[PDB]
Amino acid sequence: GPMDFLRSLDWTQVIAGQYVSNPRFNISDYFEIVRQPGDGNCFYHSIAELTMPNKTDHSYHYIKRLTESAARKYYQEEPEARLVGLSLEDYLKRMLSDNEWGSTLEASMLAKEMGITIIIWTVSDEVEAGIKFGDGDVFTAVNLLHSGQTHFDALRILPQFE
Amino acid sequence: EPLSILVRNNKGRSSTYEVRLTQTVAHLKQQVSGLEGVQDDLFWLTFEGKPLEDQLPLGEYGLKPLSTVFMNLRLRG
Ligand SMILES: [Zn+2]
Ligand SMILES: [Zn+2]
Ligand SMILES: [Zn+2]
Ligand SMILES: [Zn+2]
Ligand SMILES: [Zn+2]
Ligand SMILES: [Zn+2]
Ligand SMILES: [Zn+2]
Ligand SMILES: [Zn+2]
Ligand SMILES: [Zn+2]
Ligand SMILES: [Zn+2]
Ligand SMILES: [Zn+2]
Ligand SMILES: [Zn+2]
Repeated sequence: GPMDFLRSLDWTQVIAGQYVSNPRFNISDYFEIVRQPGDGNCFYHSIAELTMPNKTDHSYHYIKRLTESAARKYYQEEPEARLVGLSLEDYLKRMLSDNEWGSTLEASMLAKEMGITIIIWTVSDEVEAGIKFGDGDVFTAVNLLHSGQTHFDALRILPQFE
Repeated sequence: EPLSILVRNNKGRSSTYEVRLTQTVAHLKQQVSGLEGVQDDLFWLTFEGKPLEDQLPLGEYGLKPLSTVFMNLRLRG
């Protein structure tokens, strides 16, 4: 059909609740890029942008608080926790520090804690992969753009696609 | 006895690796790190929906010739 590409994304299971896709498209053909501050909190700024209506400049602190709560429940069982290599207490001290980069590990934990679905699109703006945490689809997902290997922005589906 | 398996990267490209079932997951990660040019603490592996644990031998997971393992990126920013 016309204009319904996003309705047919194919997600392959990685583990229960995490999926990957490899659609071929340019991000800006389907999404508005909502640019976030370049500081080290950009991951949490991006989540806040898409989950907290009429937010404030540093609404991301609430998301980091939710990350703490999530980590206390889930960190020891996250496969990416093993890559970080820290005890829960040392992880929390690092994670809660100003400007400490967020990641797929916090996305995984926040999807559980908040009940949301998060998709990180990694990229030109030519998509290489989407990685999805949670079982929802792209239309109610928190869509993030990961670019330059080191930066997050928020994405919003363009109106003509719904 | 040596066998070939496949490891699929983020872009969806599979590459072939010669392994032994006695070697560890960690050592397979070192081979994948060399081929893909990504540090071994920036990805983790799965097979058939199960995370692969670094210290365990590959044979604990029932890999067979040309089994596909996923290389799952850790993305930070
Ligand atoms: Zn169509
Ligand atoms: Zn489909
Ligand atoms: Zn498909
Ligand atoms: Zn294109
Ligand atoms: Zn940006
Ligand atoms: Zn900021
Ligand atoms: Zn806004
Ligand atoms: Zn914010
Ligand atoms: Zn400590
Ligand atoms: Zn080794
Ligand atoms: Zn070797
Ligand atoms: Zn190493």
